[PDB]
Amino acid sequence: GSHSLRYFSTAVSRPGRGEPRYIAVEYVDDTQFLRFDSDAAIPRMEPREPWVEQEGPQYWEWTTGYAKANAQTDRVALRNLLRRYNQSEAGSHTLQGMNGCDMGPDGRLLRGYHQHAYDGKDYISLNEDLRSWTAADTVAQITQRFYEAEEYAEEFRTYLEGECLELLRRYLENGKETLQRADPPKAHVAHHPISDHEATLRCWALGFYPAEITLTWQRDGEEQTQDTELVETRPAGDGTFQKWAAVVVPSGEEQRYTCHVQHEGLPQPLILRWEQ
Amino acid sequence: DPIQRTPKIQVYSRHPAENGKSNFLNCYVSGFHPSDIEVDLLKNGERIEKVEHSDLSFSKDWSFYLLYYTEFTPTEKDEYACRVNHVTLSQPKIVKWDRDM
Amino acid sequence: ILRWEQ
Amino acid sequence: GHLPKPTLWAEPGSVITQGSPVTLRCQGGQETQEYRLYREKKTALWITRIPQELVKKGQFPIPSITWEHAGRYRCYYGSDTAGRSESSDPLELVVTGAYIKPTLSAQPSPVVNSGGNVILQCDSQVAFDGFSLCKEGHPQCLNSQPHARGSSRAIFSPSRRWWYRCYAYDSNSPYEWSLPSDLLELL
Repeated sequence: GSHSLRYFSTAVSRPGRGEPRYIAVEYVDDTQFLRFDSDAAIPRMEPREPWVEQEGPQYWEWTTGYAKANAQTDRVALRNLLRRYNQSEAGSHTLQGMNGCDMGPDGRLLRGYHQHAYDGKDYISLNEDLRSWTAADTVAQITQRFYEAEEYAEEFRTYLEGECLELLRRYLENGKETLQRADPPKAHVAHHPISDHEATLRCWALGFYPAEITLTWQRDGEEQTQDTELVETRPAGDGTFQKWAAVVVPSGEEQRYTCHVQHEGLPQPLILRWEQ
Repeated sequence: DPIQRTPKIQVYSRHPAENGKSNFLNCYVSGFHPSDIEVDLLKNGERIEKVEHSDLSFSKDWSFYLLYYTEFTPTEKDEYACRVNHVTLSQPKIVKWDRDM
Repeated sequence: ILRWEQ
Repeated sequence: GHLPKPTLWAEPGSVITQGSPVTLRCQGGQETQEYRLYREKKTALWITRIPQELVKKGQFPIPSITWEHAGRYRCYYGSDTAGRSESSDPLELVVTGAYIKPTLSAQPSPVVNSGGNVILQCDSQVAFDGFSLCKEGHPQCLNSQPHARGSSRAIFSPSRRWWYRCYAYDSNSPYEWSLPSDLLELL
């Protein structure tokens, strides 16, 4: 169905060891198609996916310098932002940033993403109107005034309006065998006896793309949400993910409980029972 | 206001572990901050030299996550582990590979 | 071009 | 088939650091009763490693300790098809350390009439969920939530003043607590 195009940024300063570290990546949907690494040899924009390795040289230079300018801007922003609130230069600080757009099946824009954060906080973010931006700390509204002066919300509004649909459409067309796929999970139920007349059930959903998925245990149709245990979605390394959801059951009631899987790659949600 | 966060550790193979079949071992470290993180993979406790990682990236909460992975062939005698250490974490943490699926 | 701008 | 019940305790204390041996003992039920121990959520593997000679005496020695030993434990006897006792699992076996030192933050002077209820403060720069106050270390400790939503903060005997300890942990791993704080007790 819908798809997304997002670019991150991260910069972490190293005191006394030389210039700050900078790394940034570009994800289309859940898969990163490019990388930029400052401290690695021959720094440039390196394609992370075969389908993007056939692009022309002007595009690769476009992405290399496109990443270089953002790198320097975030670097000096880390510099002058260090001294702004009360810190000696011996500290290691980090800044993060995010942008992108979301396209639907119709080919239009849903909601744009322009957000920036410093050292695990929120700094600035665009609104749903993509004109006024919300700030957080006392440092954030003065750069809010600078972004008001530049009127940047409309310019980046256009770049996320017409252009990122062309980038995302190009990637989806080149990566249709990857970007357009929907991988249904491989799911089963595991039974580990915990004690006498007590056990635990795990619901395993393996190898699914995208990462969005829902696992819900139910006894007799009623959800266990207070009693259920979830873990974060974890990558399998090829782009497929994994998740499990366990519930503690009294032994002998084993059959009352069923796991329910909801995923995009599935025609309809699934129900699973322990096989005995 | 330096904040901090703490890494979340999961040790899992790609495919269901079956003795005598090529499979990668994965240690997925997430939920941590700042960016600098020291994580390791151990075969029977000793350092395994060849490792790779996913490109450094963060989630919607501005928390970094990495994935270290190393090819191997599973066998019942060899125990595997992951060894993580962070600024928040004091004594180096070790978690053992466990048979699940 | 440089996008974003800071 | 009169229903008995056992009693569980850790020797000594309810709170143990890493590498520190602590014995888990449950008593009956005369001697030698056949005890059985288990851990909730993840199964405790070493329960089979303890010799049944000691298991029938309770007293699970646990030479040294690791972070994996942390969890809830319950002891029952009789198994099935003959008789069984209802198990009691009040104790939570906790391992401390492996995390950052939580910061102690105080209101006015630590020495007052002591009939002022109790008010302390325990902060941390890291973001953790629960904070633990250990007075004695019957009375042992008490668990508490954060005060503010975003930030990690928690606000909280004229003859003999007890000890003082604070800890911090992520709620998803309640039995792994940070390293013992600075000593606000009498010393």
